[PDB]
Amino acid sequence: IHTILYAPNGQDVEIKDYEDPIRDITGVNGRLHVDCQYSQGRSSATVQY
Amino acid sequence: FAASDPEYVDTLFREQLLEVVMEGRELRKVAREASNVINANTRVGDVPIASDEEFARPTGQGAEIRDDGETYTTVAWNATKLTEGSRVTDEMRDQAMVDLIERNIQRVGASLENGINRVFLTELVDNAQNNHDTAGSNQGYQALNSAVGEVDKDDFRPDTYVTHPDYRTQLFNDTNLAYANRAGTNEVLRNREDAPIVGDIAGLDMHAAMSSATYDDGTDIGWSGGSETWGFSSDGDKGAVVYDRDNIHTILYAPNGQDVEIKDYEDPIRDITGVNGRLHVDCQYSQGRSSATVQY
Amino acid sequence: FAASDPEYVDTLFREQLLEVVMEGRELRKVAREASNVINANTRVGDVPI
Amino acid sequence: ATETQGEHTFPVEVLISGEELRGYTAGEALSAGEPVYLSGDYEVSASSADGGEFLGVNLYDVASGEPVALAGDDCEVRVEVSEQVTANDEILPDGLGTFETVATSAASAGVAIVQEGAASGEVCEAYIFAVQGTTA
Amino acid sequence: ATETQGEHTFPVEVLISGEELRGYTAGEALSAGEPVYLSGDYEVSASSADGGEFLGVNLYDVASGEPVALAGDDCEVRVEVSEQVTANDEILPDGLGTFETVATSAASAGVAIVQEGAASGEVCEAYIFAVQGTTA
Ligand SMILES: [K+]
Ligand SMILES: [Mg+2]
Ligand SMILES: [Mg+2]
Ligand SMILES: [Mg+2]
Ligand SMILES: [Mg+2]
Ligand SMILES: [Mg+2]
Ligand SMILES: [Mg+2]
Ligand SMILES: [Mg+2]
Ligand SMILES: [Mg+2]
Repeated sequence: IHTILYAPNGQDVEIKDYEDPIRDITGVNGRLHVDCQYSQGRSSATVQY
Repeated sequence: FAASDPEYVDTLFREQLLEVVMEGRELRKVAREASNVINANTRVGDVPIASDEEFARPTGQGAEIRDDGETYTTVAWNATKLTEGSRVTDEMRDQAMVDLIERNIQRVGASLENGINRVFLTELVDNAQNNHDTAGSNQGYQALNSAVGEVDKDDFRPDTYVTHPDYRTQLFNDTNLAYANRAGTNEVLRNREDAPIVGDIAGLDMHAAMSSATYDDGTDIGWSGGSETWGFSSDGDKGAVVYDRDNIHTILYAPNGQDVEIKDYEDPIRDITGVNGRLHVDCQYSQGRSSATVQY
Repeated sequence: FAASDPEYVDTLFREQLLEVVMEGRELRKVAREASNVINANTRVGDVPI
Repeated sequence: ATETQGEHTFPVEVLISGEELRGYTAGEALSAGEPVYLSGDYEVSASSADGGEFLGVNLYDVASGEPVALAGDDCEVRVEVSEQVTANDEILPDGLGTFETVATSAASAGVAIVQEGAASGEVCEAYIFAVQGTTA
Repeated sequence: ATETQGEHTFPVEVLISGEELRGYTAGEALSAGEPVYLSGDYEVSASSADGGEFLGVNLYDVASGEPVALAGDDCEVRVEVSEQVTANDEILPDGLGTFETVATSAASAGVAIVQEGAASGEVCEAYIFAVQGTTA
């Protein structure tokens, strides 16, 4: 099972801080691109009630 | 069968995407060679113009040397800001095989240069004091000859011709002129090395071959239009300008440095990178009687 | 709109293909441990009973 | 919208200027330059005619259920028109993935203003100034 | 406007997105998420019903005479409603510190578009797109 992480500016979660000097606000924002995918779905079993 | 690329074309490898992006239609960049370039300190200004030269006076011995001093006037420049931008997402900037920022820097640069060329060509065509009307006859060489004739008749030395694609079809219809520098002098010096030495025509040492699209007909977005029709297809179309390149001035203003300014921005709220370009440009004849247009 | 992935997914870049090929089903290999192994001198031979 | 340059077709850049770029989910398949309205909670679908259905223009092609970006008001945009538009014409969605003039629609006010005129089926340059929703 | 997480009630963050944040003076005591209009020179009071009285929404609690931050048009906001709103409903001030639909009000055009629907007394998510002053 593969967790696929895409980051434009690095490896992982990008946290960008911005300063608005017109309003005196600091922004903190974060981004990641994520998918998840099996290479072999036969390598897993769900347990069902 | 076995294992071949037609089966696994997306499975075991990717089709190549070439790291080089091939160009669109490129319009002919001439203005920097085809005019005198002024790096202005100010967006608005004026260039001093001197009075025409006269002749010294037959004078007696011990007689007063008389005054005919240089009298002066001026032509104004008012440099218009030409701008182009491009935006790219961070995801797009990262994923591209091509350097997308470098390309956008090229596109912006190219688009600004086309702007300079538009300003130049519009000024050159609109404000030429002389004109050879062909009246639908003797077009091509007799017209170029007559247009040199008009500049020279008014005691200016033409050294350059700017030409439309249709005029370049009427000129060079003669097999005598086949060895001429039809490509443009700037094209041969930019995009070749071994220039054919013979190629100069009518004592004009520059051919500034220019594009159909370059003149300001006001049909383009944000452009207001010039007085003439750039072409060689209907009565009244200006197909060429014969002139002195030292008597038309391209005035370039930039607040930072001397030439095109590229700025970039990162938007962290939207994850967009922008590239912006700017230059301020005017074009002015110092003497417009140094130039003749060829009219269909 | 500006340049973006969904517009230029197959014109400015290629979708990644992973450098590692992921393995299929591995069958259990036990016969050599699970039996008497004869490294025979001949392709045909007899065992006395 | 698309641009023919010889043998080539190019995508038209929907966004001329502005930063009113906002995230929604596509309620149907949407194409770049298409006008849209809210069909559900943060879910957007293609606008119908005669107003009351406009939030912005779709920035890039999306399938149903995918995250979409829209240009909203205070964006200048490149958009396709179903009729001749001159400068200063107010425009709103035609219901055909394109825009029409307020003058042609049954609506009395628009959502964008034409800055650069265009013929039928061609790209105008317009400024988005309003959103339109359900008034009863 | 307030949010529940177990036994706890939390103050709702009025601003989802936008930068149209502007300084006024309070003409009266105002609460967060309250719709407001100009009552004097750079001075804002809480809106009455039926339109003509909207500049934005108040971003934090102020006493009378204090400096207010206002979210104008171009802001996505969490706002309280007096009735059921669906997405794509136009809303305007109710007169009760809340928003109501254009459909319910005696007015015919709104000031925000509902992006996420809500029941009566709950918090919708809206985009402010218009201002209403006096027209006589
Ligand atoms: K606005
Ligand atoms: Mg004397
Ligand atoms: Mg004199
Ligand atoms: Mg002056
Ligand atoms: Mg003359
Ligand atoms: Mg004539
Ligand atoms: Mg011969
Ligand atoms: Mg045997
Ligand atoms: Mg915004």
